[PDB]
This record gives sequence, structure tokens and C-alpha cells, in this order.
Amino acid sequence: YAWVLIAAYVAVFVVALVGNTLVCLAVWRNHHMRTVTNYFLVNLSLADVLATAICLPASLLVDITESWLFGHALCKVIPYLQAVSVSVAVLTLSFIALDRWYAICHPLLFKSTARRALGSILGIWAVSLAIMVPQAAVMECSSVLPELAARTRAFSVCDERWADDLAPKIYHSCFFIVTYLAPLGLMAMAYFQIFRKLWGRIPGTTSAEVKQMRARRKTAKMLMVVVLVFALCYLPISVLNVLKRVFGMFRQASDREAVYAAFTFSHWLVYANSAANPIIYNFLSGKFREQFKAAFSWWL
Ligand SMILES: CCCCCCCC/C=C\CCCCCCCC(=O)O[C@H](COC(=O)CCCCCCCCCCCCCCC)COP(=O)(O)OC[C@@H](O)CO
Ligand SMILES: Cc1ccc(-n2nccn2)c(C(=O)N2CCN(c3nc4cc(Cl)ccc4o3)CC[C@H]2C)c1
Ligand SMILES: CCCCCCCCS[C@@H]1O[C@H](CO)[C@@H](O)[C@H](O)[C@H]1O
Ligand SMILES: CCCCCCCCS[C@@H]1O[C@H](CO)[C@@H](O)[C@H](O)[C@H]1O
Ligand SMILES: CCCCCCCCS[C@@H]1O[C@H](CO)[C@@H](O)[C@H](O)[C@H]1O
Ligand SMILES: CCCCCCCCS[C@@H]1O[C@H](CO)[C@@H](O)[C@H](O)[C@H]1O
Ligand SMILES: CCCCCCCCS[C@@H]1O[C@H](CO)[C@@H](O)[C@H](O)[C@H]1O
Ligand SMILES: CCCCCCCCS[C@@H]1O[C@H](CO)[C@@H](O)[C@H](O)[C@H]1O
Ligand code: NA
Repeated sequence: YAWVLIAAYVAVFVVALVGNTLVCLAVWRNHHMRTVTNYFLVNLSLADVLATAICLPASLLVDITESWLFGHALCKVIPYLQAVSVSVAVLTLSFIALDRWYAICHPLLFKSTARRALGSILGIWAVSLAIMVPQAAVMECSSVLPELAARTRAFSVCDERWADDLAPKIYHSCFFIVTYLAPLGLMAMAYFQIFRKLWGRIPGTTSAEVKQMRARRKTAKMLMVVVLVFALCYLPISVLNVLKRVFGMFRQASDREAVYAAFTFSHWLVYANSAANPIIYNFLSGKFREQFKAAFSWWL
């Protein structure tokens, strides 16, 4: 099982790095690709490259070795960077939904520009880097056998140190609602209103109006799949974290092999999301597909 786990993580690492580099290059090299949505998709690729490059290898060895092998400093930094990546991804997806919902359902309120999208992107990172400092603060690295700590990192564990039973419950309830439930629930409702608008009806609309709607239907369909795939990828880890930290589950030693398997798969699934997003754009965006086809007809 350990080598299938290695092969799964390695496939995702390679596909996510190549795929997300291609997303950044496509938007950067082509003016026709520089849409508000594509600026936010590049930001989602930056969040996903942060998780793929630094957090994915750490999670693979923790899942295999069942120990922390990166020292005390990295015990704070790597969990922090993973929390930052999720906050960036989910706020990026939220801002795309917000942009599309305003552009489509309430067209005359706010202006949707690339410069305003870059302003939002900076704000997303500023917020995410700050709100995830409590995660870095609670991370502690400790040996199960303190006398072996000098000799080896084999019995070293990276985990959250909580001074009371109440604080982890409030924190993990807030983490779930802020980074998963409230933005996805709101995004689901936004896309349902976008769907009703784009796939309904108004006579006497111009050539530029009719063409923009056809283009919008194609993009909205793609974004709905990205949001649904994100909701599915992050659902097992969210459920497991809430069950473990809010409801005090999985503390029995008899269940440890089934618990580790469930968390190992759930951590992998989060990383599979970074590999999924460029694959979704390839199949649901003709603009990205054309770019990827040109990249692979050149590189290979
Ligand atoms: C930290 C997060 C911040 C980032 C979040 C930003 C990202 C979000 C992007 C865009 C937001 C646009 C939201 C658009 C909201 C659309 C809301 C809405 O009206 O949806 C209706 C269904 O919901 C309803 O009945 C209401 C039912 C509510 C469902 C309750 C489940 C909770 C899910 C979680 C909710 C969290 C809310 C937190 C508030 C702060 C169907 O509509 P419809 O046209 O038929 O007419 C309405 C009526 O006449 C029919 O009941
Ligand atoms: C490995 C991994 C992947 C995704 C996760 N996720 N859950 C919700 C959203 N995303 C988590 C997780 O359970 N998180 C996020 C941050 N945390 C974390 N611990 C990490 C350990 C390693 Cl080796 C690498 C990254 C790590 O991120 C601990 C607190 C908790 C909230 C852990
Ligand atoms: C953005 C990152 C900023 C945090 C500072 C990181 C400095 C490297 S620490 C160093 O890294 C190795 C990696 O394998 C471990 O083996 C060592 O034991 C550990 O001491
Ligand atoms: C953008 C604002 C900067 C975010 C900084 C937090 C990132 C985790 S690094 C970690 O921070 C600890 C706080 O718990 C310090 O004790 C250590 O020096 C260091 O290892
Ligand atoms: C921000 C939302 C935080 C709500 C999380 C509360 C955790 C639900 S379990 C609950 O926790 C109580 C407090 O520790 C205990 O008295 C009970 O025995 C136990 O059933
Ligand atoms: C904020 C993140 C935590 C939210 C989790 C929602 C589920 C809690 S309801 C749960 O359901 C049981 C029956 O199944 C009942 O005995 C109790 O009333 C209660 O413990
Ligand atoms: C999305 C994540 C939310 C998952 C739903 C949580 C519902 C679990 S019921 C709740 O949990 C514990 C045992 O399961 C006990 O401590 C409580 O007495 C019981 O009432
Ligand atoms: C490729 C197919 C391999 C899938 C492996 C599935 C293993 C199921 S273990 C089973 O899971 C339940 C979850 O509901 C828990 O209640 C139990 O404690 C636990 O024993
Ligand atoms: Na992601």
C-alpha cells in the first residue's frame, strides 16, 4: 500500500506543477486570456503551486513514516502554508463567484476590471497570511520518547498544542465555516442565480449581448465544475477534522489503522484538487485547451 501511496502523490505532484505552470503561462503570454476570471484562476494556481511544492512532499512522508522529519521551525511553517493555500483558494473562488454574480445578475453596480481583480488578489493574500497565524502559533513538535529526540526524528510528531479542551473546538468550528461551509454555500447559491439568468429568457438584445451570453454560459459551466470538484476534494478532510477536533472522535488505538487510512486518503484528495483544476480547464475551456495543445506540441 505504501508504494501505491507514493505513486499517487508523485503523479499529483507532477500533474499539478506542469498543469498550473501552463495556466500561469497561458494567461501571461496571451492578451485574449487576461480576463478577470483568468487573473483569479492564475491566483488559484499560485495557491495550488504553494501547496504542491512545499506541503505535498511533507504530507507524503508524514503519511508514510507516521512522524515529523523536518524539524521544529518547519513544524510551524508547513501547516501554516497549507492553511494559507486553502484560504487563498477558497477566497479566490469566492471572488470569481462575486464577480460573475454582479456582472450577470446585477450588471450596473460595480465595475469588473483586471486592475480591480489584481487589487482583490493582493487583499486575498494579505487576509490569508494574517488569519492563518493562529495555526502557526499552536503547532508544536515533540518526541514520544524524549531521550531519542537527540538521536532521531523517527519518534517526533508535529501537532497542535492546546491549553484547554474548549479552544480547539471553537477554532476548528471557525476554520470549517470560514474556509469551507460559508463560502461554498454562498457560491452554490450565487451559481444557481447565474444559472437561472444565463439559461432563462428578453427580446431585442444586440450581437455583443448574445455573443457575451454564449461565452458566459461556457465559463459559468466551467466554474460550477471547479466549485463542485473543490467541495468534493475538501469534504473528507473537513469532516474528519470536525469529527476529531470538535466531537472528540478517533482517539481509540484499535481504530488507528482505519483512521490513518481515512486521513491519508483525505490529505491526498486535497492535493489531487491542484492536479484537477488545469485538467478541468482543458476539457471545459476551449481557450485553455488551445494553449495546452500548443505547449505539448512544442515541449514534447
Ligand atoms: C467567509 C465567507 C466570505 C466570502 C463569501 C463570498 C462568496 C460568495 C459569492 C457571491 C455571493 C452571492 C450570493 C447570492 C445569494 C443568493 C441567495 C438566494 O436567494 O438563493 C435562494 C435559495 O436560498 C435561500 O432561500 C436561503 C437559504 C439559506 C441556506 C441555509 C444554509 C446555510 C449555508 C451557508 C450560508 C452562509 C451564510 C452566512 C451569512 C453571513 C434562491 O434564490 P431565488 O432566485 O430562487 O430567490 C430567492 C427567494 O425568493 C427564494 O427562497
Ligand atoms: C496535510 C493536510 C492537508 C489539508 C488539510 N486541510 N484541512 C482543511 C483544509 N485543508 C490539513 C489540515 O488538517 N489542516 C490544515 C492545516 N494543518 C496542516 N497540517 C499539515 C501537515 C502537513 Cl505534513 C502538511 C500540511 C499541513 O496542514 C493542520 C490544521 C488543519 C485545519 C492537512
Ligand atoms: C519559507 C521557509 C522559511 C522557514 C525557514 C526554513 C529553514 C530551513 S530549516 C531546516 O530544513 C531542513 C529541510 O529538510 C531540515 O531537515 C532541517 O532539520 C531544518 O533545520
Ligand atoms: C504575513 C505575516 C507573517 C506570518 C508569520 C507566521 C508564519 C509562521 S513562521 C513562525 O512564526 C512563529 C509564530 O508562532 C514564530 O514563533 C517563528 O519565528 C516562526 O517559525
Ligand atoms: C464556534 C462553535 C464552537 C462550538 C463547539 C462546541 C463543541 C460541541 S461538543 C460539546 O462541547 C462542549 C464544550 O466543551 C461540552 O460541554 C460537551 O460535552 C460537548 O458535547
Ligand atoms: C461548526 C462545525 C460543527 C457542526 C456540526 C453539525 C452537527 C452537530 S448536530 C449533532 O447531531 C446529533 C444527532 O446526529 C445530536 O445528538 C446533537 O444535537 C448534535 O451533536
Ligand atoms: C461536517 C462535519 C460534521 C459532522 C457531523 C457531526 C455529528 C456527530 S453527532 C455528535 O458527535 C459525537 C459522536 O459522533 C458525540 O460527541 C455527540 O454526542 C454526538 O451528538
Ligand atoms: C479500494 C477500496 C478500499 C476501501 C477501504 C474501505 C475500508 C472500510 S474500513 C471501515 O470504514 C467505516 C467507515 O464508515 C468505519 O465505520 C469502520 O470503523 C472501518 O472498519
Ligand atoms: Na486546492
